[PDB]
Amino acid sequence: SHRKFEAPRHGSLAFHPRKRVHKVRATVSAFPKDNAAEKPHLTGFLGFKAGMTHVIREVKRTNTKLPKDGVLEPVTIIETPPMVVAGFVGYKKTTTGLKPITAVFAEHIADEFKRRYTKKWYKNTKNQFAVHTEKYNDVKAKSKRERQIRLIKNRCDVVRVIAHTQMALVPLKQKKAEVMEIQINGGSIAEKVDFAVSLLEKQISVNSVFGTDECIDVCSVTKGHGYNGVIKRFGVRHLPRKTHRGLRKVACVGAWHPARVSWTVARAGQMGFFKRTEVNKKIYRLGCGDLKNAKTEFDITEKGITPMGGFPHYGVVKNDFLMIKGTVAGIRRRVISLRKACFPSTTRTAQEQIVLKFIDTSSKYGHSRFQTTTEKKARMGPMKKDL
Amino acid sequence: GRQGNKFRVTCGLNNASTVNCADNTGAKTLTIISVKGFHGRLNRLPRAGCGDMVVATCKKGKPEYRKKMHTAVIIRQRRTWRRKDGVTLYFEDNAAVIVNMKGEMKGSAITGPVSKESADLWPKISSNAPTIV
Amino acid sequence: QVCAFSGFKIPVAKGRKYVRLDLKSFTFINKKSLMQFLRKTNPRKVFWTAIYRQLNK
RNA sequence: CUGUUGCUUAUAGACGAUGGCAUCAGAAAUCGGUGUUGUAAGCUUUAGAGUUUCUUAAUCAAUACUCUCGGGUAUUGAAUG
RNA sequence: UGUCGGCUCUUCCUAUCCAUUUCAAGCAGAAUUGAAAAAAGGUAUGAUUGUUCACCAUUUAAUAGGGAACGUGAGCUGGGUUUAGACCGUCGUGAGACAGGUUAGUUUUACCCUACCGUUUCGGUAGAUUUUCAAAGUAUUUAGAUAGUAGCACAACUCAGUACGAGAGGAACCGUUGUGUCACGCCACUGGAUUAUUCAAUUAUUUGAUCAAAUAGUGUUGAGAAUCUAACACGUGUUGAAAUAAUGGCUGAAAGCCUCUCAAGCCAGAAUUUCGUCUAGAUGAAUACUUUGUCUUUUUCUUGUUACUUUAGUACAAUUGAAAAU
RNA sequence: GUCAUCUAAUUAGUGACGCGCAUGAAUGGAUCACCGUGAUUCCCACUGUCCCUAUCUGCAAUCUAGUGAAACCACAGUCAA
RNA sequence: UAAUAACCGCAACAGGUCUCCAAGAAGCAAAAUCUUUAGUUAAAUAGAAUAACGCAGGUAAGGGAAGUCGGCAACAUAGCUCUGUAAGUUAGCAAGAAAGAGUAGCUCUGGUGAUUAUCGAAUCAGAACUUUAAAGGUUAGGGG
Repeated sequence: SHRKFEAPRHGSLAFHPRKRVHKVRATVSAFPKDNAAEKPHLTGFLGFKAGMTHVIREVKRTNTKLPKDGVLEPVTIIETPPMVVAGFVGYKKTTTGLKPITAVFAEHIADEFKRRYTKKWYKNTKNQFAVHTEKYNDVKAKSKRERQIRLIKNRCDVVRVIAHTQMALVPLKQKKAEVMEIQINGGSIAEKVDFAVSLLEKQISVNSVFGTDECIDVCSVTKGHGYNGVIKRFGVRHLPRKTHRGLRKVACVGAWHPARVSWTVARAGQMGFFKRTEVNKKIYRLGCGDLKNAKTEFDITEKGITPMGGFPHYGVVKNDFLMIKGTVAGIRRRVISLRKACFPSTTRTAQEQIVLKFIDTSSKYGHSRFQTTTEKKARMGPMKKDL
Repeated sequence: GRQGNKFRVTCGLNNASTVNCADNTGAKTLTIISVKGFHGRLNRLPRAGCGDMVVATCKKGKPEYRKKMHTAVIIRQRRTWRRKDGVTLYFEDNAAVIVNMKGEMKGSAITGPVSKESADLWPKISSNAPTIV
Repeated sequence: QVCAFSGFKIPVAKGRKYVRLDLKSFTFINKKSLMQFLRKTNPRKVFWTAIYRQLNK
């Protein structure tokens, strides 16, 4: 017999199975389609989420009935200290997908990058890249490296730079760096390797990769929840109060004749540490150099992007950062893999300029009132602890 | 009858919800039956917000208005809703005024304030509205 | 914007607005003040209120 | 090399697992920032309706004045040192 | 083999209700009617009835028809039916009968295998010797056979009171702006829970009185940070390329003409298919260090692996294997 | 059943009509004030029943040390035709 | 012993089994709640973590039965004082009908007696002042 009333299915089968990831960093599964008629450039970066604030933004769009005083939007803060390029790898197109050919590495490698090749550093001999460094300048090794450079220009089609972060510039307790392969979309492979070689040991800032008012994609791992029920995992309807043996479950888990529970039936399990990619994310403020502060043309007070009392559970932001309109997948301190848009958006809202009127740096705990701690002391005046 | 678009107003008025009639057309209270333009979903009750046209009935009023189905417009509600400019506001009571499909108001007076959302959506309400909030 | 009960300077994108039937609307800074306003509490008798700090000292 | 183990370990978690650090490890207070509540205990304002008791001193007295934007709490899943 | 219906949930069929692409009308417009591709998406709220059914009042782009042991009771309910009490009507001399009506009537067990959902442990993939090399061990960066797949719909402005039509009436293409739902998230702003028995107050009992507490299995009330959360807050899925179904065409024979082809060869054309994007993912690849350099087995040490140790044994560089296309 | 009425909407309720399959007079007929953990309908108030679910506490469930059964069991255990 | 271990139920079984003596607070109350004399801290094992689904107790924005066979379950009223109370009726009732107002703390005033000024009882009424405006910690009728 057919179901009495038709309703949409609960949950999405585009994400089944729901297996939690193993590594916190989320590897981007694609890159923007290469164009050979442009200057080679990096197509991604890597930043750590710090928190969220809200900014009053003046609308520049036309033919919209939004208020003139400025709409209210939420913005995520992604602190992105400069990353150090420590090598580059070429790829070849074979009948089984991309096949890495070689990996030419720099002469000097930071201890942060060395920590990635061990599991108990404090017991290790810490001899990673020891032979590669002490024998770097030999004639045999120099000739070998020139062969690796020449091999890529002849039998490769994709170049990626093995760039890593610097844990010394963030409040995270992790010391080992995070390694990301960033593709070089641009001219021919001959000038891609030339660009790649010039970048060895040279730090790259976020402003070099992403521009202003740029729509990007974010890939990260969502917030963990552990074992969860059917109601939270799939949003099914709770049962009536009279029900025996419990209320929060799916009553019928299949018909008779198939004699097997279908993969499409909502079931309890793990919700949480899942990898998700979100597209068409706008950049509001490129916090590099002049724009590293939290001031605007309308509101000219000098204040840092970090709210009073620091970001909750994160700390104080002092490096470069990005302002991302909306929400990104993951809690504070989560590693975020930024990337240039694969399908750029041609909508009028995507090309619209961003003019910030106000940025909220008030405390994120409780019902705060003031913006800066100096102006808190100004309004409240002299307390009695300090006479 | 409505002019222009409306933004997101969290519809706080359900089916079978009694609202006052700020209009002077001999009707005191109206209980919502349906909502014009509502898109059905299984087990969901029709929802009405500020500036939403509804089909209601009069269970208290004059004989020519009682026990009949009318076409009211929600002008204020007790549900808190947020404007795009970051303003959070809510009135003291739920009220409506009887209109028709063309939008012309049946009565000629409105008691109390009228929300901006219903004022710009229906020009005839704005003219009779004392103050627009 | 200034809070109706506490008299504090309301930060942007914060607080709630209450619209009465007498065509008078008040915007508050938090539910702490709004609840006391609905109880007809006198801000001149509430010590932490900005209004109280003007009448005295 | 790897695993056990330790931080009554976390961005994780039914248990495994997973992520971080392991002597420059870690933890602890204390201090400053940041929050919550609303002015602590002691003595003073004859605050103070009034009744006592000298005799026109006192006593008792809800509540209220100064010290007091006070006192108390604050990671425990907050943030410096 | 637990015997109706309802609730919850998934999936399948097309003999399609809507949205998409088309052809025909006794199709001027608008509204319609008949038919083809197409089952990827959607298909509602209530009064009465146990009802399936039915009949009404709305809303909607539409409120289509069915299957899965007349899907679904170790998933629920027990309203109906269908034991045992009792009442009425008819029938029977009587006990008693009634697809006649009424009222009250215990709904047991998963800790087993498998299926499904998540989650660990161990084992591992054969042709390779330019030492600037090859293989094993550990760790990182990547790769993607396969499997799933996600975005839809409506409204407002302009087109435009225009085309069309005598008038009445009366659209559409591009573009722009929102809304609803589904999916994925998220804690800034607003709301909710609150044993930080946080701060404050307070009823009763006990601390000789004050302070400070305890008891009333969280005494109660007001405010209430953190954490979680919203159907109640807010972000993203406006996204590109090719080839197609129905159909309309191009050239063009058969059949000197004609014809879109029950012919060869092409084009345009869908909510379509495949790339591109997202999630899980096998054999894998690259680099770093430890090694080893003809080869193996049985023991044996370790949490475990590799190198490693002893007694052997075995071979020792030098004619094999490519036109492509038709 | 037909007519009123209750509702936006009434196989429900109430009130009427009666050749009533098959009512009817101590197999008692009609009539209810008071009473009822009796059956039915409609109003006001209130609310997580519901729109639509969120969150808190205790006890378990999870893991571990000691202790430690039972129903059931031809052999067993992946699907399509 | 006379019972949450000596009795009957297969047992150290939350079931059942006849009686005597009986403090303080508060209140109308042998009510709920707390304590004194007496008894006991063990009465089928604990520790760690603080997942889903449960059993027991809760709260909630806007709406308010739209859920459902059915207001099932929960919410709501609740003590005392004064005013006031309908149709119907067996004239007794309905009736605590329905509906409205008051209630706290501190300082006072007056009334209700015995013996010839003192002695004693809680009860009722009244007035200023103050506050977080007062039955509601527990107990405690939903109405038509």
